[PDB]
Amino acid sequence: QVQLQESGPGLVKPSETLSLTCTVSGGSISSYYWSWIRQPPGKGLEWIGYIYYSGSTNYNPSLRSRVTISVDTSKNQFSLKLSSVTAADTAVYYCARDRGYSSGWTDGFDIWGQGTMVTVSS
Amino acid sequence: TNLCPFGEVFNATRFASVYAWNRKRISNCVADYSVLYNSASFSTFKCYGVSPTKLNDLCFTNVYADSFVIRGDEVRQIAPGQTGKIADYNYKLPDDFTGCVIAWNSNNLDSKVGGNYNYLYRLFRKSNLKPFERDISTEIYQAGSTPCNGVEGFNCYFPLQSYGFQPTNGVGYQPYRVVVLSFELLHAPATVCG
Amino acid sequence: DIQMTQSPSSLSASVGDRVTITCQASQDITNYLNWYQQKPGKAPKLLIYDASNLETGVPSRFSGSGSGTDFTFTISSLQPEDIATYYCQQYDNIPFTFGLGTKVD
Ligand SMILES: *[C@@H]1O[C@H](CO)[C@@H](O)[C@H](O)[C@H]1NC(C)=O
Repeated sequence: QVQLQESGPGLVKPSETLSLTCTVSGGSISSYYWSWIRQPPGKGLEWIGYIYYSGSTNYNPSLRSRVTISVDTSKNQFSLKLSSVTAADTAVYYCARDRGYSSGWTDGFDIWGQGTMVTVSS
Repeated sequence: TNLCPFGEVFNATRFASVYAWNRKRISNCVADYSVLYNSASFSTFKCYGVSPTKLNDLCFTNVYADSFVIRGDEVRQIAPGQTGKIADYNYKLPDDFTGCVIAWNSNNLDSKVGGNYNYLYRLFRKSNLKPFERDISTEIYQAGSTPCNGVEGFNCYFPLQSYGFQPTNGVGYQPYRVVVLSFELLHAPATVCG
Repeated sequence: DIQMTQSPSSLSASVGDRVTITCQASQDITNYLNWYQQKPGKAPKLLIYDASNLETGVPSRFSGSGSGTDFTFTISSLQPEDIATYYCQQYDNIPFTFGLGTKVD
């Protein structure tokens, strides 16, 4: 039982940056690989990147240039700062979680939690 | 006898990549280093403070445990006053380092048949590192005259690179889990004793 | 990257039926594929992990099989609540790739 709830701005301006924040309750960031994915309206899911609790991150090569994932264990939350926003990023974003069991590599996402909408236009 | 928690420090399922090495504090507990020294399952156990046998009789005020995963080749770099890509861009010990280093092979765990993709190391940095320095920002590296302007390109590089940990690789290219214990004495009552 | 391909772009049937979804890869993915479902207006769930195991809390009417570069996810007995878009996904190499979805009506 990991209650996961996103909270980010619902509208940004073109060419600036957006910053969503994922909050976890009943959840132990202490060992799971946490990741963000996005869904354009009527398209498939796009993975963005995953972040360990220490600071070990890893980003999608297509989006490697302009993303920034941060983890704050004390306030047990995530920041996803995407810069150089274009019209192509109009999409919902999800805050997934690894399932657990592994050694040195993540697993399938498990605990998506309700995804919030992000509109980027004028 | 409330023993120190070396368990989840050495026996954890996952270690962070070398460029964001874990730093876990150890204090206000009694540490039984003998079982570590007598474990006999450690590929490398090199000490630069006092001899490993004696330190069980020596007491400190803080024990930082910094953990990560590296290649077998770079294992030598983790030592006071060493030079190399790991010892200037990712993690380097001060010369007067007061503590010592454990490491063991883990190819059974941290490598993939297709090659592991999770562990990353900082390939380029515009300067060397201070002692016990931890840098995770990953702005694009400007290896040429032009400013990369926040986008990759000709002689612009992403400052992190992924080890291809494959199980059949040579011992030089195998994944080794590494722990570094720094024992520091500050002007405070020593709490980590034998 | 990696290319997932789901054979059924769309599908329909009646209650209590057995339906099969084929996910084919662009290269070798040993067992590193998971099956999610998504009902409209909801975050996707997890159904099958490592291409063979049914995840805890899921009714056993689902199943999965395959290896190499091809896998199948099958509903032995369809139900009225199984209306959803289904996605295979790999985690064997970066980036993680999600299938373009199979609508089930
Ligand atoms: C890790 O677990 C093994 C399994 O029992 C145990 O023998 C070993 O002592 C543990 N490591 C430490 C540092 O206690």
